[PDB]
Amino acid sequence: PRAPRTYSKTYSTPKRPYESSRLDAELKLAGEFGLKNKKEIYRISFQLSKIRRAARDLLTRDEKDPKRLFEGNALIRRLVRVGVLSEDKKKLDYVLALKVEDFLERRLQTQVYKLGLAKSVHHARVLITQRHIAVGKQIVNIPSFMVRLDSEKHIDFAPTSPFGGARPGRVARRNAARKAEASGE
Amino acid sequence: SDAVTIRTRKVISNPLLARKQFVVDVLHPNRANVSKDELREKLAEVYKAEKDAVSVFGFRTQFGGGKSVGFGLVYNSVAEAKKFEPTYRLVRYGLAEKVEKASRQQRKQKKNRDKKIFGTGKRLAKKVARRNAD
Amino acid sequence: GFPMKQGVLLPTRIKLLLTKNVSCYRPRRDGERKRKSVRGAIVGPDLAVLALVIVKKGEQELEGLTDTTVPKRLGPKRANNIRKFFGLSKEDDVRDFVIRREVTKGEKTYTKAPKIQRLVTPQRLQRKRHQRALKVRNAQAQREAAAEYAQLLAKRLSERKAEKAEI
Amino acid sequence: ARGPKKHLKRLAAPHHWLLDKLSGCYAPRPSAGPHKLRESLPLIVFLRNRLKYALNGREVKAILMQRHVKVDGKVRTDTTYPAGFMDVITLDATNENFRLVYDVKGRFAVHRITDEEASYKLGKVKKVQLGKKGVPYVVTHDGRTIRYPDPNIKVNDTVKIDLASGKITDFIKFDAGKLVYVTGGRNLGRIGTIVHKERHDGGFDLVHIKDSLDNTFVTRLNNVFVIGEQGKPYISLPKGKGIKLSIAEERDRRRAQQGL
RNA sequence: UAUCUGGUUGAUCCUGCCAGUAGUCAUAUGCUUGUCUCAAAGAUUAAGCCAUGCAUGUCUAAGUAUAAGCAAUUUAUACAGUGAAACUGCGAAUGGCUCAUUAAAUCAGUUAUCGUUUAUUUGAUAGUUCCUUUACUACAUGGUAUAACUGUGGUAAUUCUAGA
RNA sequence: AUUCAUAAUAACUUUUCGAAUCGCAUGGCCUUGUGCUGGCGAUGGUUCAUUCAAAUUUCUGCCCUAUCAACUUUCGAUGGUAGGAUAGUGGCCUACCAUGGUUUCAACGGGUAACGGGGAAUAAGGGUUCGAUUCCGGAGAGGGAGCCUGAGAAACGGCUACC
Ligand SMILES: [Mg+2]
Ligand SMILES: [Mg+2]
Ligand SMILES: [Mg+2]
Ligand SMILES: [Mg+2]
Ligand SMILES: [Mg+2]
Ligand SMILES: [Mg+2]
Ligand SMILES: [Mg+2]
Ligand SMILES: [Mg+2]
Ligand SMILES: [Mg+2]
Ligand SMILES: [Mg+2]
Ligand SMILES: [Mg+2]
Ligand SMILES: [Mg+2]
Ligand SMILES: [Mg+2]
Ligand SMILES: [Mg+2]
Ligand SMILES: [Mg+2]
Ligand SMILES: [Mg+2]
Ligand SMILES: [Mg+2]
Ligand SMILES: [Mg+2]
Ligand SMILES: [Mg+2]
Ligand SMILES: [Mg+2]
Ligand SMILES: [Mg+2]
Ligand SMILES: [Mg+2]
Repeated sequence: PRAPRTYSKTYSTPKRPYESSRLDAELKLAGEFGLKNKKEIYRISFQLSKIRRAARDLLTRDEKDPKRLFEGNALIRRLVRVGVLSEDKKKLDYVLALKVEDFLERRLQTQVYKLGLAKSVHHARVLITQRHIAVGKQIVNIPSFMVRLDSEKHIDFAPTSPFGGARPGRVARRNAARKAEASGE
Repeated sequence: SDAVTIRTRKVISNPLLARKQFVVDVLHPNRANVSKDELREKLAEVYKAEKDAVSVFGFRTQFGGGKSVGFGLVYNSVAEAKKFEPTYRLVRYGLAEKVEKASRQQRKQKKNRDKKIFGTGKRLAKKVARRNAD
Repeated sequence: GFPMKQGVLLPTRIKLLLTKNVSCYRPRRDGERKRKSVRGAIVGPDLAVLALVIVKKGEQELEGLTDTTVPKRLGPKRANNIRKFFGLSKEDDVRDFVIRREVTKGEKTYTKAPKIQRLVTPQRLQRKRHQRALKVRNAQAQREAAAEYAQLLAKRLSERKAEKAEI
Repeated sequence: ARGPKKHLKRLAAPHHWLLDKLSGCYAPRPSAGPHKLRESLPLIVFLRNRLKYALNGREVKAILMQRHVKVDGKVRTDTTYPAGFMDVITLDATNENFRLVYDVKGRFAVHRITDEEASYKLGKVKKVQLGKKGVPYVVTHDGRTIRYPDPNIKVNDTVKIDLASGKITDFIKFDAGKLVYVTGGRNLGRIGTIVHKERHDGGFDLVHIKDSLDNTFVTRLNNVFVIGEQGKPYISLPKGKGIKLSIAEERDRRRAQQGL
């Protein structure tokens, strides 16, 4: 006896398991964005499915419907806040047209790579997982973080990272110790 | 030195429990989990009462390090601290002693054994001794 | 070991539903009854011990029955019980006659005595006068509240009769 | 079954207490008292969850046992005491006075009053009847039995109770145009004036109420509580005054006063 | 997230199912298993059977203290502190478990009690107590009868109890 | 809406209640008697309200089955009168009386690997399947029945009996 904790699945798997077109398009997304799974693509497609469904029944409602206005503005605000939907094209007809590439563009792994700072998406991910990037003053080690368009200018190297300062790194320290051992004092 | 810069937010005076209560957020860069003792002393000077009458608890440190957030209580004197603080926190501060009591199972078993005796039972012991002796 | 029960005019053992306020049974819950086996009242070879009470003394003094006397464990506790125990009067001071027992702990011989129950005290009389005065003053407050309501009804009646009779 | 229930499972408590889903299997079960269970606010919920003076029930009991809190001028050491609508809560320490009035979201609000306001409450007349010895009396919404009421007082009227002496100071009838407060249903917390009252003999009289901005709503008479004349309430209303903003305009003022 | 593909023929188009396909807070099982958070879990078959231990007791300034209890106590030679036991009072009808019964039955929403009971809470409430008053009974306060306890026991054994 | 609230009269009763209780402080007064008054609480108690309820109760709604078409009515089925019983209504029971009551708009019976609901899974829409199980209601404590104490149990970490 206690209130159940709520949980949800964040992905769906596709309908036909083996479509060469979908398999190629998914692998191209994984390669271009440095993803680990097809589940990473599936999770985005699942998020589009919920967003597109919500926008869909809102558009079924006529204009100036209080619910269509209120919820449609909140959905537009959130997607504009996260950068998936442009600052213009602020409409439900335009949130209906959003793609998986729009969401993958806003991952921290992509943004760490595109703001210099990583020289690769795979480099960006390992730097992220290894606690080298702080989105603000907060270290973020999740590559799917959804930078929200106000944090872009705050993304930088973690202050407690050897790429940020205050420590030259564990392996560099051991190697410098060996050199001191061989050389002297 | 390393800029501990303790500060207290959401300060509320609670005359009902003769204390002040607040959140304690602690900036400790290049440091980890400063302490409860030195937080208590520093809160003792900033609120100028005593170390004894200052209680701190909570203090989860932020992911990535360099900051911890907890809760603080400053009482208006030691005696009301000992009146309202929980026993476990007073034992944490050395202000009390962890009372010597038996295990929970041992107490329950002793209670269920003493349910079988009616009265003081020394009459039962006397009769049992005499019956076995003679 | 089954005890005899008075009123069972039988020499054998019988089960009975025993209740509150009967022998051979101590109830454990409220209104709880148990069936128990009780030896009958008729004495016979089936027994193991008889309890007997000496109603008339004999010609010889028994070694441990009658030669001895057991000190009374407790003295009186109620005021009039002390009065009839020491035979003083209906009206007297019973505090002087309270049995005080002396307890020694090596050096300190301290005396303890019962608390007299139903003792007439100024606290008791003050409580009596308070309850009486509360009853009288509540009755007066009721009477004055009724009177105030009555004059209010009379004024309202005068208002309504004049308004309806003239308009 | 077999007798009265003593526990209140969390998720079965009144929603307006705003208790968290997790951190507990149970909720404070209000004691028997002046207000109904679902319509009450236990003292532990008020002292701990709303006023934050206590971190847990043990501190709530510690506060109450020193006789700081008082509901309608009496100490009420009970932890689950069922304080309700228009109850006056006094804390002699902090010199604070509260009246339990719902905000416009149908929840008891932390509403502060002065000492002069805390000197009295209002009661809705639940019944008028002759008692023994033919003595008339009224029964209010908080269970108060008040002897010798004014004869003009009927059911659904409101009385002003001295709260030092259990005495009526004055009263308000139930008529169109009088300010009322919604104490139940889905319009709970709204304030407006009676437009008219439709009878429905045999069941459920209804009341038509419009607020300041001419928004009308219909509520059962059981939920309607008279609180004053046109304007000028006899109680100090909470912030909002029962206007019931829409969510769009609610959001508009959120973004207005959050951006200075 | 309004999608179908394989299989009857020499080939064809149909009917038509078989097969595949995707989910399942949907169970089991196989292989495998590094991290964090969350956390279901003897329902189904057997409301089958259970060793053992625990799960219901509770005392405030404020019912009863002569423990032959400890501290010794605030005039404190009636008591006064703490206080086992045992009376007294309250609780044990809540909780927790399970789903066997049960098909207008349970139950859901909605009614009624002008057809009833209701400890507790809260509010209010009690000058009248005189057999037949021209037969008033301590009210500065009625009475005995019991527990714990003393002591003597019975039974292999029980949360058994007896006699004084 | 009442034979309601309440009040009145004549009586009635194995006569109910109407403080023989407890803590703290111990103020005021005059025929200074250890006299008269006196506070803040505790616990009790009648009755009425209230709160918590409880019991009963109105309408509509439940899966498969006709290889279940008639069912209930002897030992109440359906209604009436009176009584008894109950906390109270009521065939709840009893006496007398009447012959009713349901049903192809599926009665009655049989099955359920049926507790009911809030809900869950899947799903374009409509639907289909599930819900022993965190909340609500109900039932039970091996199976039956019966009862004590209690405001409240037909109680099972209460009792009695049978199996
Ligand atoms: Mg239960
Ligand atoms: Mg097929
Ligand atoms: Mg780790
Ligand atoms: Mg089982
Ligand atoms: Mg289970
Ligand atoms: Mg248990
Ligand atoms: Mg009980
Ligand atoms: Mg459990
Ligand atoms: Mg279980
Ligand atoms: Mg009770
Ligand atoms: Mg008491
Ligand atoms: Mg009849
Ligand atoms: Mg009848
Ligand atoms: Mg079943
Ligand atoms: Mg179900
Ligand atoms: Mg179910
Ligand atoms: Mg089952
Ligand atoms: Mg049961
Ligand atoms: Mg079993
Ligand atoms: Mg039973
Ligand atoms: Mg059991
Ligand atoms: Mg039980």
